[PDB]
Amino acid sequence: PGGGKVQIINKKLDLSNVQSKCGSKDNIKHVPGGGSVQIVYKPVDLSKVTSKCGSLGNIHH
Amino acid sequence: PGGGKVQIINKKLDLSNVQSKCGSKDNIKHVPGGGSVQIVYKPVDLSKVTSKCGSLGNIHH
Amino acid sequence: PGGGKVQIINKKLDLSNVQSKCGSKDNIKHVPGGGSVQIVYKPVDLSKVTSKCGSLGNIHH
Repeated sequence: PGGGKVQIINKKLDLSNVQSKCGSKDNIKHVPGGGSVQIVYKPVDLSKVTSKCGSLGNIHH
Repeated sequence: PGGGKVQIINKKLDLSNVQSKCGSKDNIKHVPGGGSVQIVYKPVDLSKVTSKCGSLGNIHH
Repeated sequence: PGGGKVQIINKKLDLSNVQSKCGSKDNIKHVPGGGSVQIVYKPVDLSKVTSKCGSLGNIHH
């Protein structure tokens, strides 16, 4: 079974305001290997995010 | 089984205000590998996100 | 089983404001190896993120 190609030109400029930031929780992702087997068995997200702010954005006074 | 070609030119400029930000929770994603097998068995998302804010956007005084 | 190709030109400029930042929690990711086997069995995320802030963004006087 034939191998494929993945290419990712991820070009990012980030000037954002975030209180709490988490990355992805993807299970199976970017598989160009031919005849390969990926299993994710009973993956669970029970995570808790609590965020409190008075004010968040920019002023530009 | 022939392998495919995946290409992503993700070009992102981010100036946003976000209180709580979480990435994707995709199960199977971008599989160019020919004859490969991807199995996500019983994935569960029970995560809790709580967000509280006084004010969030920009002022531009 | 044929091996594939993965290439990532990650070009990130980051000037953002973040209180709490967590990386990704992806299970299986970027597999160019042909005939390889990846198994993630019962992965669980029980993490607790608590974030409190007075003010978060930029002033730009």
